[PDB]
Amino acid sequence: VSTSTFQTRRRRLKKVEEEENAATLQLGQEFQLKQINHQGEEEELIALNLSEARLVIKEALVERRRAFKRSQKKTREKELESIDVLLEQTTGGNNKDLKNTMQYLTNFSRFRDQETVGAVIQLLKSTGLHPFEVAQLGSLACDTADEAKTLIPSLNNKISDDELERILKELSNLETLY
Amino acid sequence: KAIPKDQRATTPYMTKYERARILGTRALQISMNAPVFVDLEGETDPLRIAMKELAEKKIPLVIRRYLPDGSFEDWSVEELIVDL
Amino acid sequence: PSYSPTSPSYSPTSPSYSPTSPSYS
Amino acid sequence: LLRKKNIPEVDEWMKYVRETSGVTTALLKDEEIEKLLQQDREITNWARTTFRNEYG
Amino acid sequence: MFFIKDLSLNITLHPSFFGPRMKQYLKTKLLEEVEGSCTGKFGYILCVLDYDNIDIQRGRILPTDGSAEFNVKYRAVVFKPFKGEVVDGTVVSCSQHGFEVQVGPMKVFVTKHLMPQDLTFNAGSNPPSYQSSEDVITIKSRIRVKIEGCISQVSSIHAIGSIKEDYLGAI
Amino acid sequence: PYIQERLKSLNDIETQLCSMLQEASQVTFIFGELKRGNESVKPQFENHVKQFYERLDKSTTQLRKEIQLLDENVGTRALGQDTEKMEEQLDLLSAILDPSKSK
Repeated sequence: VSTSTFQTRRRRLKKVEEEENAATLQLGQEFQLKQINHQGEEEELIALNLSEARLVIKEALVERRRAFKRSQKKTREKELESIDVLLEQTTGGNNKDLKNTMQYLTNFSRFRDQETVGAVIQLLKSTGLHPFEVAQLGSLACDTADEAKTLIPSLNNKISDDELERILKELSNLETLY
Repeated sequence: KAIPKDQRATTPYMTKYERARILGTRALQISMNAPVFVDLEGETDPLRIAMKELAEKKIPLVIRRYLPDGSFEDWSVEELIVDL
Repeated sequence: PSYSPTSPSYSPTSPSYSPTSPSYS
Repeated sequence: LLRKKNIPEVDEWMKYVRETSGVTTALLKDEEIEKLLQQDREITNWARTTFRNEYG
Repeated sequence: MFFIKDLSLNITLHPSFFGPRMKQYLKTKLLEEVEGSCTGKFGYILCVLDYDNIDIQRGRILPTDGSAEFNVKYRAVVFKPFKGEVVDGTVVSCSQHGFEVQVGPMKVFVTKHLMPQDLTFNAGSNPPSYQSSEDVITIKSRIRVKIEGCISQVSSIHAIGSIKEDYLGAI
Repeated sequence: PYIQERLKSLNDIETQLCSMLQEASQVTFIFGELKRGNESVKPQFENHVKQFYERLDKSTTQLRKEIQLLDENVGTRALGQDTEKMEEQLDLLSAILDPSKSK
């Protein structure tokens, strides 16, 4: 038995179209902008820049360790060892995917502190740009507004070159000095 | 859609079929080394174990009673009258 | 996103920052 | 309040400190000299560089 | 990229577990089944969020059998790669055919041909590297790749990617 | 045991560290006089100064060395029941001998 979603659509006999997934912002049916949470409320897609993601997972495993000990009653290279220890505590251990993920995240995160990831998240989610771009803008370090618009091609006409270049400056300024 | 307990209208008594199926199911589970919710007073046959569990209403099963429209009323074996 | 809300404390009862000497005409 | 710059009771141990130095009203020529002398102290501090080589 | 997705998994619990540590075993079995998992529909289901509030709901009875079935509604962090996505990663393997790049849970492979012409394979090195006029790409090097396409393969997703286009390659 | 020697070598390295402190403390007060322009003890300043460096370098080698030794010692290779069981007798027997004749 495998996992299901909040997307209920009834594909009766009519198999296909399964139209390709590209950054023409045409992601899956599953990674659509209009999502639905377990409380039925229509809620927007949640995309994470690897740092926003690093923090989320760390937070979740930290809180899990709490309940695991409760139910039992009756510097980056330094973060890697610290995280690899938390994984030994909460995770199934067979889950090697999370181990690599956490290592990659620790080594590639642009913003260390939660405070930092807070401003990143503000500055960006005010552009009206779709969660995918807003994440790739947070996770890909670009200098020219062309570097950005080339790598994130979906952006193309969505933002001024200057407006994007102004953002790229105040993004570089937020980067935690590793 | 699932009928609320306060609005249930099916028999408060267990049907012959329900009882036969509960006894069948428990006996099957008991036989597949499932945990037994009663003191086996020397018992070894899983049906006689099932009978005993139902006799003391220590069977943790629920009957989902479907109505012709598709809706249903859930009834606990603990709550169903066994006049059979 | 530094923390969440911003910590009030606003104060006019503090030590003091103003002196006084040109009172005389 | 919100537009005011001052110093607190603070300015006072700032005086305790200022008066703790060896100076105050003797002017420019003698003062420039003290600067060269403090610089000589920093140069004698380089001596720390020499001794650090020894720690080796 | 890297999403937070609301998901639900049906678990069929045997009667012997109808004790007080039921929710505890359900939340556990959920994590065993879902965490680590890699699907095509959702990608890599990495970490289940908010353990303390996993909604177990009421478990129905599968009539002839004893067991109860619950639809454990949860929320988790997923990684679903796409074609056109530009990703940063570390080289892992390197051969006369190209080089694999580790991007979080998954490996993205770069063909000798999906790189510029100047970058050429050097077998005569420990470990084997790719050499440009200016650059050197080997086992530890960090690279920015453009995903050309993905293949949903069992318990993983693998992809092909280029470093030929502008603003790509070594970092 | 003869390790009590190695134990005392480290407890002395401990006193060496409390000297790193004691010495550099003078370095503190003496550089106090020095930037005060009074070049009075500038040679003495240099002395206790290379001395704080010296004490901690000796401590640094000495405890670093001690750690090397412990690793070397590590590389090198109920007790209640045993002696007690027998020895029972030895004391009571010897004492029963003592009350029977003496002096």
